[PDB]
Amino acid sequence: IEIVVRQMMKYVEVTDPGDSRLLEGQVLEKWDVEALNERLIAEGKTPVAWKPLLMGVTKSALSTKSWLSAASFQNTTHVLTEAAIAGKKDELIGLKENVILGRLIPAGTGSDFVRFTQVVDQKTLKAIEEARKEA
Amino acid sequence: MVQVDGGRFATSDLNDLYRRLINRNNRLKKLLAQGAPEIIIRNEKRMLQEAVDALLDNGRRGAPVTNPGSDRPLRSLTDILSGKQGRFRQNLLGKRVDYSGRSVIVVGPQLKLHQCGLPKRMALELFKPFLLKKMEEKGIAPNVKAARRMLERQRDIKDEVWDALEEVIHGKVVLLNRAPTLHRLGIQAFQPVLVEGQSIQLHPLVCEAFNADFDGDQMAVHVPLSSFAQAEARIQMLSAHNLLSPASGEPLAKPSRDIILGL
Amino acid sequence: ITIGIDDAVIPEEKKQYLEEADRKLLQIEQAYEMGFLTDRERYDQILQLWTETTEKVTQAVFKNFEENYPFNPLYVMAQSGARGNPQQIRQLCGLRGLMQKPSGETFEVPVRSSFREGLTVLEYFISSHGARKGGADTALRTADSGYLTRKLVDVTHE
Amino acid sequence: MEIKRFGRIREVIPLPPLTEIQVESYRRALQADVPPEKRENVGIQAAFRETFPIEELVLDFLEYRLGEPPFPQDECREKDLTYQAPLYARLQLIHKDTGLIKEDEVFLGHIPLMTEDGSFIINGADRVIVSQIHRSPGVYFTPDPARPGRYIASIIPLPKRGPWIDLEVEPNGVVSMKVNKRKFPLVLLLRVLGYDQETLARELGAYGELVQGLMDESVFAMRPEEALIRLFTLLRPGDPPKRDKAVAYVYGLIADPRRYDLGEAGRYKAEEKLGIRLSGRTLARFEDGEFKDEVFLPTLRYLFALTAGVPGHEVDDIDHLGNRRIRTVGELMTDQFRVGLARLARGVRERMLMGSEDSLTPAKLVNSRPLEAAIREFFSRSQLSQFKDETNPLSSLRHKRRISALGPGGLTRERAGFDVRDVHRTHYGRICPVETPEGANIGLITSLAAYARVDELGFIRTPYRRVVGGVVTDEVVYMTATEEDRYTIAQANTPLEGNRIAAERVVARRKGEPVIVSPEEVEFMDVSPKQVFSVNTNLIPFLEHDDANRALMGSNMQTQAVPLIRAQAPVVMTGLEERVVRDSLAALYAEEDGEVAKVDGNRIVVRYEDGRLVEYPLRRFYRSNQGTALDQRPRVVVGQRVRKGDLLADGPASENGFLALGQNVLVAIMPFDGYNFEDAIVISEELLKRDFYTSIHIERYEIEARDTKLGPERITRDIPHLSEAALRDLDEEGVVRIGAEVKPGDILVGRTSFKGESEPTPEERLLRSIFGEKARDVKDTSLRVPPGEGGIVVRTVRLRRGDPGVELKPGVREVVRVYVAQKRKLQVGDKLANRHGNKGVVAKILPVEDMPHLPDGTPVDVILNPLGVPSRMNLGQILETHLGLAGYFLGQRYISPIFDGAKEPEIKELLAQAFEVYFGKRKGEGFGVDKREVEVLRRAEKLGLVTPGKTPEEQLKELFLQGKVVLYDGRTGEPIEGPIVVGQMFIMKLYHMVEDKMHARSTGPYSLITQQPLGGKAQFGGQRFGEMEVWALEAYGAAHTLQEMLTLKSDDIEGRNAAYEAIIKGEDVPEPSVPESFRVLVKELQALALDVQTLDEKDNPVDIFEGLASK
Amino acid sequence: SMARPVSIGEAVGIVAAQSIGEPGTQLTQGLPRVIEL
Amino acid sequence: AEPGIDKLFGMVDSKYRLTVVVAKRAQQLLRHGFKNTVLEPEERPKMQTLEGLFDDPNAVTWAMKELLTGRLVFGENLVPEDRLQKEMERLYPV
Amino acid sequence: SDPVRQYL
Amino acid sequence: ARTIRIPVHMVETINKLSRTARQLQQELGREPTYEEIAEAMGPGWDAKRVEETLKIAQEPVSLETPIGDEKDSFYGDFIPDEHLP
Amino acid sequence: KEVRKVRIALASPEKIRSWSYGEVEKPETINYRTLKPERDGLFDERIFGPIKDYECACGKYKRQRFEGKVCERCGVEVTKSIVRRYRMGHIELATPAAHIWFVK
DNA sequence: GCATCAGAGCCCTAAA
DNA sequence: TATAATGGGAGTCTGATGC
RNA sequence: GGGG
Ligand SMILES: [Mg+2]
Ligand SMILES: [Zn+2]
Repeated sequence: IEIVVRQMMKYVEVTDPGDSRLLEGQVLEKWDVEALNERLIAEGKTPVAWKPLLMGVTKSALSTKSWLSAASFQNTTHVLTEAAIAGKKDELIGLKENVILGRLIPAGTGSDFVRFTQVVDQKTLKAIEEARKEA
Repeated sequence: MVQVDGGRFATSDLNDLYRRLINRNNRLKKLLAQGAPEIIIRNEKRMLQEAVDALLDNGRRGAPVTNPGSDRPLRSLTDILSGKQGRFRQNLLGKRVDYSGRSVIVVGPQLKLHQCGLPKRMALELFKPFLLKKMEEKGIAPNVKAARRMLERQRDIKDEVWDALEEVIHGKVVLLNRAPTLHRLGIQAFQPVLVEGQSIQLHPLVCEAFNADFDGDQMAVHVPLSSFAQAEARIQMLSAHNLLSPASGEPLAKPSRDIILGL
Repeated sequence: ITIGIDDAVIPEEKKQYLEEADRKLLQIEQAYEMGFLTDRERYDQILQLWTETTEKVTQAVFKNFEENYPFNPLYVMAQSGARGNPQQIRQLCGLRGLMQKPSGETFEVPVRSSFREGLTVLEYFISSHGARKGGADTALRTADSGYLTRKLVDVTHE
Repeated sequence: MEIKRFGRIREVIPLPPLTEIQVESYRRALQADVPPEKRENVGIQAAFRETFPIEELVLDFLEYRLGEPPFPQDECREKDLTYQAPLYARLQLIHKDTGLIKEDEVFLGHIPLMTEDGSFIINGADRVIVSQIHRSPGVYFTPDPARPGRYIASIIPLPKRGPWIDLEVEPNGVVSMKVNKRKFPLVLLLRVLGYDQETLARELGAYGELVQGLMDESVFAMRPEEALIRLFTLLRPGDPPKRDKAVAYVYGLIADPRRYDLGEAGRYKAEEKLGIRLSGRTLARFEDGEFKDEVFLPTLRYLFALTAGVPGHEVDDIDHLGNRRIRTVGELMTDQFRVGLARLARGVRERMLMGSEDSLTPAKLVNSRPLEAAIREFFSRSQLSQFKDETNPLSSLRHKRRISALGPGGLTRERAGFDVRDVHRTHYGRICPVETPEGANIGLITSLAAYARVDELGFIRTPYRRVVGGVVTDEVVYMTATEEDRYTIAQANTPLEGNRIAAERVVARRKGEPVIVSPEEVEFMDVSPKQVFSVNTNLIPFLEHDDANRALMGSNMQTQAVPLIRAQAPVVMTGLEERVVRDSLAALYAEEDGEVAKVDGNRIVVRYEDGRLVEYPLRRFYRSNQGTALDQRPRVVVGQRVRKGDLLADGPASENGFLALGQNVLVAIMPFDGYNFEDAIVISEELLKRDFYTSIHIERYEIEARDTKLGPERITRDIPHLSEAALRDLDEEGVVRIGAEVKPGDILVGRTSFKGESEPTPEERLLRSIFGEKARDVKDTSLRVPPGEGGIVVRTVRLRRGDPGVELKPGVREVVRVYVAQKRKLQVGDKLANRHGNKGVVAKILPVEDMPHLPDGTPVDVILNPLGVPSRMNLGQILETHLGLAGYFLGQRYISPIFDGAKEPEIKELLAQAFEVYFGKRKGEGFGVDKREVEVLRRAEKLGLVTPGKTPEEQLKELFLQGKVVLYDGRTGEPIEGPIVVGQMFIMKLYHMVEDKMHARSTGPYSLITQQPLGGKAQFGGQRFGEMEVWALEAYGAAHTLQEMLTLKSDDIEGRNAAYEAIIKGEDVPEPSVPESFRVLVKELQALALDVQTLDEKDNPVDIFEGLASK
Repeated sequence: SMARPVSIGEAVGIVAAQSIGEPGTQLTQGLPRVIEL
Repeated sequence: AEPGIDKLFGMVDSKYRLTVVVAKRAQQLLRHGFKNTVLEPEERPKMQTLEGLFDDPNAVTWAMKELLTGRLVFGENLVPEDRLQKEMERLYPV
Repeated sequence: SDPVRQYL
Repeated sequence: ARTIRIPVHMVETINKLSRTARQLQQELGREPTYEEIAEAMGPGWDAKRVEETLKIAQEPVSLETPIGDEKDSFYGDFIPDEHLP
Repeated sequence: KEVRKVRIALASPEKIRSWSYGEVEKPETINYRTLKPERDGLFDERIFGPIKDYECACGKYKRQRFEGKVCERCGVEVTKSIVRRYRMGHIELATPAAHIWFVK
């Protein structure tokens, strides 16, 4: 239940843009505004003032950065018209995006953490090492 | 536009939506060159808009365009993309698959937790490519093409082919699924034990996770093909390696019914 | 382990509890036609009386089993968790109990029979209203639940 | 054997004809057997009278006639024809401008005929028209949910015969009328009717704030003509309010007895509710040039008095079965007929305004295509016209009595809520509370109760016996629900001495509410318990002991019982199993008294008293819709003396005239080594040995040979590159010989088709050159046996073009049909069920020596797990077993009616008599009590089952009276440590059989656009791995298994081709490529003018079409 | 399910939705309250 | 249950890393015809035919068993990927 | 809003 | 009007053939055979030609035509692809 | 190269024309007698590609030695028939029409 | 406030 | 290719969000 | 329309 509730709280609404491009009332992910605000506090400019925002799972799901995720959920035309106007780029972070493309999902054996792991037997590891340990 | 079995033609609704558009565009070009009054050109122009509208999203604005003598709205580009039947939720987030089958499930008390009863006739189809290679390696047939010809007629199937199939499935697992797949244990991996007979045999302990009875439930079988898929099934998805609920952490595969009763 | 009809054991206490419920019920009726209690109050008191009589007969069913028949099949299956629960066993050996009207409000008259004794066509029909309402509720719920799950999956998948 | 019947209830009337809801409805609609002048205005007749005369010339309707069917029923089924009669109508053309009269009888096409049993034959297949429940037309008053003190009056007409009307009283105080979702003040419509302020004040006024609130001065400032024009502008924004145009619109919507039809039932309900009398079925009239009100003012009058609180005004319950009526076959068909007739009328008027206004007869003026199409459309494509359920005779009997709330003029699933699905108190005696579908359709599809009949108005009526004083007469009154609510109705089992009520307190109902009442207060009494339940439910013995949810499953599953070659009637019946067979019409009976002249497998000839020799042919091994065999067997012998109505032949699933849905088997209720687990069932191989649960099934195969642009398909024995071994069982012409065993892959009908420009490739040309053999002109298109099918060829039908009597659809030279039969022995995976809702699949077949057996050596047939009983609460099956035990030794079958049945003492008496036969035999044969019988008795006396301190015979008898016996394990020889319930149970083999369901696919057909595998076993489909299945693989983190599912095992074309090639070569499967359905998505988004770009990390486009789509 | 630290790569969100959704069937506020939340 | 499945989960920080190592190793074995195996003739997984005992064809079984011995080395960024492929095809032909 | 009616 | 366009004169012959059958069926009380129409059409017409003409006049059917009344399953879903190997 | 991203954007009329292999000038589909596609119609092989693999319409060039050639007589490219799934056409409107998604 | 829109569980069978 | 002909016919309930 |  906490994982889900966390996604419900994923977004925030701008109260004051400070020295940024954001607009008052613009809604955005809490992550993106924190990243921006640390670039402002490191540039010495007034940070964006924001307020916590709570949305139900449907609204939250439709607001995700991934338009392949949102358009396959629901409100397909709406999701797709706003994405195309914006020139949106899907970074293929989540699962649905990769499923749609028939890609290898970024979980389980597909996670970048375990994906590149190599196996070699000692009888082959030592063989390769000797030829290269010289000029 | 395809010829079906009977020599009849079957065609997509988009062709009719385009045809309406093309007619109206062509007529509009003609009305312009001939200098029609503004009332006529306007009528044609608004009709052109409606024709474009039906092509892209039919029914969105105004009366849905229908084929004559049917009330069925033609299926426009928007209808194709969206909805339960749309491109996304039908062909993209889910698909029909090869190397799969289904049959009625039956209890198999004698099975070990990692096993299932798999009908031999089902196994011959699901593993058919594997079986052909093996039928060449020993020799039941001169080559792969001849081996397939032998399985086509059921009376041409000799008994050595069944031994060949036993060799093929050695150490491999199959996936069992029972719908609805409510949580991840709606799919589990099992080592198949070939059985005579038309029924899939399910281990008693897994019935709870699948919500299976023997009142006529059926299950689907899938064959993970690659070494990677087979490894995933045997390690991550094997019934015996998932004994505890991912939800509560409590035992999922546990005594019930007769087992509890006897003890 | 088997189940025969004699394995659903009507406790002797049932006849008594029914006698207790009827003398109690008559006293509440006197307070209506004599104007001591309202129509709302009379119905509310009847439901309370019969709920408690139901509970009483349940404890009697399980006490009679534990003391005098601890290996009885129904008792064994229910107690071990092999099958059955108290309310189902209560319907076999006890009374069926209060049933619901087509609306949602409960009938004042309960079903006094048990499945072992057998119901009366009128009892059977009265009971049918609730069965159907349960079936329709479940059917309309699996869709609401199903939809819910898809929303949760769509919001957490990444 | 003996048939012992229980029960004290004397049923004053028999069950009505069970298919009468069908037969009587359609006969009434067609009136074919009525001489035209004597036809009442109903059905077809009423439709003609409604459509004619056709005004401009005047075309008038005289009379219709129905011809005889061109082909008999058997012939229609054979040839894929509709069983139907030619319809003709005599019409006279009159010229209003002249005097001319031309008369002719025009052919309107065919109308489908109902067979004797209430079904139809539409294109060769048997169909049923399901009755439809809906809201009765009339005038209703419901409380307004918004304002807890105001009400809405709703005027509802017959479906598609008018708008719904709402009379809400708005917050401003004026009474508003809602029509076609538009609202205005009702006063305006009142003024159009010719009403003046005086009439409304004088008529109503009594209600202080309500009557004055309807009065609006601006509306009165205009004569009835101005108000009519004023209203029309409020309804059609843009149509000029021409006085004749406005009249036309309002007349057609309100006063026209053609565009607005209250029912005949609507007329009665309206007259009865408002206390007025209607001159017709319309809300108003056009009389003496203006409109004269009929309904509107009485409906307004009732609403105000109710809003106040005047005695005699109540709200209407819209789910009450007095306000809900049935639309039967006749009414449904007649509605479509009226529609088709009106379309033809459009054609008449359009043809009477063109091509010379004189040189036209009625025959050229009429095009029957609109009428034929409406009727053909109803029977083929309507939602109420269904493929017959004829798995067994009861299937179709039940099908005809089903009631649907969906279809054209009713609810949807996406649109139906709890109130309609509920069991209403008025369903009592009318609609079965049990028989409904599980799932989304619960409560929408129901079944007519056994004693119910639909009256002429369409309300379901149920019988009751009159009670005068305390004496119960035999006069039975069929009541609607509305009329039933007036009286105090005693229960059917209330004690009687003679004709007198013998109890001081009786159990009765007043308006469905159960009430205890003295015999002085008893107005009527139920005819029988059977009247509360459907026909299927009435077939369940000991129903009073079964929880309703399981009894539901019991009912529905009898519908699914497969006819068995050894089929038997249950040893415990309810007494309805005779009537079901007789009304089903599967069984054959003697017309008059007589003597049996001849008895054959194919026929029975009877010589009656009349002297006439009547020959009854028997339907032998005919294939039903579901492929179960309908086959009739002769039950009499040559020379047998028969009376009127005696049995001649048994139908399917009938034994000596009693319904036989299954077999009677010896069952033991006990766990058995987990083969019993979770409803699985263990059976003895003895069942297959003696051919119990064996059923015949026939599958139909068909193939067409057609003309192609490449040349003719030919059905031939000459098929390229096939050995004579493969062709062995084919005749001279290429058809498999009758009486051959065909197995999957075998050729049924040989056929060749001409090769496309695919005219063999140069690779193939060179190969063919090597073997001296030229590539043939034709390719092998032969029909073969599908995987998992096959049997014995029992019949072949060949229909060519150019043979007498036959012409096929255009282009088709010849059609061959092959009927293949199979004897299906019971096997593992087949599904069994009893009448109480116990159902399970056969998981194990043990050899007879492993089966539990009685001490005297008798092995049991079935082992059912007791764990299925307690949560399910169906104990009737238990009592069924006990009484079944008694009958096994006593050699008897019983009739225990529902709710008036065999009770425990009575069953115990029978059980005692049985023990003497089960045991006394042994003591006389010179054998004493067994050692193991003592051991079990020891354990049983510890269980409180037997009385301690009695002889073994006395204790075994105590156990036998509880229906328990000593049981020996055939494996060990040791006893089961406790006494076990054993007896005879009635169990059916249902239509769900593994042979039909087992399916597997490696590769196969793919879809055109998506390139994904097709679905379903018949297409050799792949399984759907759907959204939720993908989720499971995601939660497991099985990335490569999931990717395989999304690519190589589906629409990745390069991948699926490459993976197959690797497996047959022994290599591992390659890494997948892009799924073709993603490419479809991309191209479909481009068709929507959206640019979808796959990009790399450098944000440069990646071309997934590999150069193919770029110029 | 393993009664031990979760492995990196486990698709936890999906498991969360399945764990919450699966009981939905057997819920008699009730399921409406859950959807409201 | 897979033999010594508990011990295999012991060897890895993440269960999915076990599966990757097993899967890749099984592919190595199939491509090179098992002649790079670290098992000894008595450790070879066997398969009982009608003829009799033969080598277990299932490479994933082999790989898990090989892994249990300890003779396999697993990790990230050990050897350039292509160079490994050439040295193995040199040591164990195809 | 109705294309026939508009043209009329 | 036709997805498969037909020459205007051919549409006229087809329409003529329709009218004729409607006459023939109205006097005969049943559907005419190909031979009865060929007679009614005059010289040049045999039953073979009536049949070939009706084959030509057949309009295609929608791939999206629903099988059943539920929204699931389309006629196009039952059509295998014979082109791609 | 490997796919890391999917961009979606509005399409200019130039680009829609940049996609198109031809203008569909006729509502025709296929010829009623020959059943082959009608020239300039919705199925035309000159626009969307050949019906048969590496074979032009009239059949002057029937095999892969020519791949990329456009037959002078019939005008059809010799390539894989799969391209009839890929190549877009276009219709040149006489007067502009609004895209209903961006309106409604 | 009130209208307009887009949502409303999964797999399978057979009939068209 | 020429009497004249000039305006159409037809039919559930949820919650969220922009006038 | 049936099955889970
Ligand atoms: Mg089940
Ligand atoms: Zn060419």
